[PDB]
Amino acid sequence: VNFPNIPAEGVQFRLRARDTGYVIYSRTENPPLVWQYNGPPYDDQLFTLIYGTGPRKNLYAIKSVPNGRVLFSRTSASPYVGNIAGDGTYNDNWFQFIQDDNDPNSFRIYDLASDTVLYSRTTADPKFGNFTGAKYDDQLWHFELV
Amino acid sequence: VNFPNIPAEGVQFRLRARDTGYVIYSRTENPPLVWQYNGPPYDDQLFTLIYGTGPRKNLYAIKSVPNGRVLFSRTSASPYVGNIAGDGTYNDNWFQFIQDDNDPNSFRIYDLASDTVLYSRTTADPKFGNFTGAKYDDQLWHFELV
Ligand SMILES: CC(=O)N[C@@H]1[C@@H](O[C@@H]2O[C@H](CO)[C@H](O)[C@H](O)[C@H]2O)[C@@H](O)[C@@H](CO)O[C@@H]1O
Ligand SMILES: CC(=O)N[C@@H]1[C@@H](O[C@@H]2O[C@H](CO)[C@H](O)[C@H](O)[C@H]2O)[C@@H](O)[C@@H](CO)O[C@@H]1O
Ligand SMILES: CC(=O)N[C@@H]1[C@@H](O[C@@H]2O[C@H](CO)[C@H](O)[C@H](O)[C@H]2O)[C@@H](O)[C@@H](CO)O[C@@H]1O
Ligand SMILES: CC(=O)N[C@@H]1[C@@H](O[C@@H]2O[C@H](CO)[C@H](O)[C@H](O)[C@H]2O)[C@@H](O)[C@@H](CO)O[C@@H]1O
Repeated sequence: VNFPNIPAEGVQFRLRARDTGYVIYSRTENPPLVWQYNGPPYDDQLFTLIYGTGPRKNLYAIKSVPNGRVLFSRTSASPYVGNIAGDGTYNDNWFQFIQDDNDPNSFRIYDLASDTVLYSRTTADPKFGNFTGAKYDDQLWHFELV
Repeated sequence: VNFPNIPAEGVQFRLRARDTGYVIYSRTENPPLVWQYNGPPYDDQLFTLIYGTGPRKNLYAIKSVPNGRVLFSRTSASPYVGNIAGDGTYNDNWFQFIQDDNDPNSFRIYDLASDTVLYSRTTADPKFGNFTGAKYDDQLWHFELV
């Protein structure tokens, strides 16, 4: 089931992991360019959605506020999660927000092109990334409105 | 996770529900045109897949062998599950086969356009149709190669 409370198109938000409490950031310099972060609020943690239409209905591009790049999540090449210019030129720029089966207030950030979800954990490296496999709680996110 | 054993493009199969053992048929006259059936093998139960590319990567159109029409699954008008000519002209002609998280040998027939899955049951009317909601066993299918 698609997450029923997706931010209106163009509205700004942070993406905060339910369990770790870390947020996603997206910047243009100093790798990792897209990763999780535990610390103060900065602009590179702010995103907006472009709503998919036609074949991309129910998918969304996740655009960085300060730099305008959109997120990607892929299994083809490192870095697996990153950013790129444009408004969703590539199929791996398109995400589905899938509500959790048990917790109605959290969702997985799912990528149809790569069949992956994003995760945030405090255990093994890489502590942030994408994953094709079983459902774990570390894959659960909130939209944090600003 | 996408079902790991999806039939190769053009390969013929029946879609059989894991639990009911019923199959999907797709005919050109007499509503319901697409429904479930318990009985001998007949040609309007035979399908092939058209593989999606680009924005339809990991999606598939389900095409009738005898009549060439593809399935659709929608929530906007009746019938909700039906068929239409072409090779997947419309967005709701495109399906994802999502492996069950508990039973790796079955999958859901998921529609991205309508956020629904197909089900087959012996309980309440309508006994076949589409559904947006919790994961249930009557939503689980097999590819039955012929
Ligand atoms: C101080 C420092 O090196 N922190 C690292 C992070 O870098 C910070 O990330 C935030 C994200 O909003 C912002 O871009 C800051 O300018 C930047 O210094 C980051 O690189 C992480 C990666 O795991 O490590 C430290 O936390
Ligand atoms: C054509 C090419 O090699 N471009 C590289 C980029 O690769 C594209 O990245 C997008 C991201 O949405 C998508 O994965 C495409 O399939 C892929 O070809 C990219 O990797 C950048 C830096 O990440 O380098 C090249 O520009
Ligand atoms: C088996 C294994 O280590 N696989 C790696 C992934 O780890 C899994 O990640 C999920 C994320 O939801 C969860 O934390 C599991 O417990 C863990 O096994 C992951 O690190 C990816 C990153 O690319 O690599 C392997 O697939
Ligand atoms: C109340 C009702 O009609 N719910 C339907 C669902 O029924 C569930 O079925 C599963 C087995 O699949 C199990 O027996 C549950 O106890 C039962 O509630 C189910 O048929 C779905 C369709 O997948 O929708 C119905 O509404």
